[PDB]
Amino acid sequence: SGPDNGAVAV
Amino acid sequence: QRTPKIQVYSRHPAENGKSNFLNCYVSGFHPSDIEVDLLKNGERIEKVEHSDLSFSKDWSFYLLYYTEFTPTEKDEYACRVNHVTLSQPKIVKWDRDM
Amino acid sequence: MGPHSMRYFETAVSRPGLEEPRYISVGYVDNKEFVRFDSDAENPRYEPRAPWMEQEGPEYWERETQKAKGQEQWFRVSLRNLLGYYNQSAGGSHTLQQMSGCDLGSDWRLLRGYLQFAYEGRDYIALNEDLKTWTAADMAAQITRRKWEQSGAAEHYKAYLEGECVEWLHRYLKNGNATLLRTDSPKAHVTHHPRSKGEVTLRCWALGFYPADITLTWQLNGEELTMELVETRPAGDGTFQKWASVVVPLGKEQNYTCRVYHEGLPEPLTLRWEPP
Repeated sequence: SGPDNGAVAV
Repeated sequence: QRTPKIQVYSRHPAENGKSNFLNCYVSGFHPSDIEVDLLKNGERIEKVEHSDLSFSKDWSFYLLYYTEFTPTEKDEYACRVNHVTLSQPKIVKWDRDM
Repeated sequence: MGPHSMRYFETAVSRPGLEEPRYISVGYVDNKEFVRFDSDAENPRYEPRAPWMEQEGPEYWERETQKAKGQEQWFRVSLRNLLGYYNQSAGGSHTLQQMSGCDLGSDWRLLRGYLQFAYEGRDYIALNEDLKTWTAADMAAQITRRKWEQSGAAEHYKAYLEGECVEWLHRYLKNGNATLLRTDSPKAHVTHHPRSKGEVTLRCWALGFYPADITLTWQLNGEELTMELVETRPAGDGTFQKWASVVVPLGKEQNYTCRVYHEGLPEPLTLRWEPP
């Protein structure tokens, strides 16, 4: 199950 | 430049007249777009298969191109790679000893 | 060889024009691909790449596919932001990559957590081994580092790595047991290639082995020799190949021994040139 990088982008 | 490394080799030890698989393993390149051809006596082999796009822990991409073939004494097999990091096509001949 | 591991390797490539980026996510268990998502597919979804993953029901595939759709959008926004940071042209070709994952310890807990990014194939920002601080590789990555220190991104990824990563890896190891426990031992042989100036190349081959982890060595009368070694390469059937060669004096070939170390073997193989 891969990560969810969330709402804040680079 | 992060040019594509190439290894050209057979799946099984080569014997003249015995069906096998010719591989061209291309790795260490960036960006991901690339053109890889397998050549027989300087002519592009059609319907060559390839693996799906993958990348290594140093971020560089790698692909396996392959086709069924039958080694012979005189037919010359090679891998030709075209990539934005190269100033010209990179041609590596198949050598059954390598 | 080594601790059990899970990794997700994710890539987004922007395409010139009004064309949206291509996003690919590949999952690995113990260095073998087990799932894949590609936005260029007719029906983009996560697919089982290791057949033991078909033990998962439709809810698993739906949830993971929805997650990939979210990641794809995060990579799209991130590519747009990176254009601004480096003052690049809006309709160009650029690549953003992520690596994430976990290694398991003897207590089935996280041993090492991994979370890093690259832009144009070069390090951009990485989570340090402490899972608390960030390494910005260049000056543009300082903008991201400040943004992520403010948003608490490290805590967010530390929770995934110590929890979900480790738990799902344990589930996949149980489901893939019958396949993951299989080893293919290398079949080895030595070939002889005469050279000029009374020299010979001896090449020790290791073929058809799985996993890819292997050691090839050459010894002269039992003493180690520090040899040309090619990079381990796929055979195309799921197994691997490697060879190691040495240049030896003509007439002294029998004084050299090749040794092959691989986990499928009950003991290391020792071999030498066998003339016909």
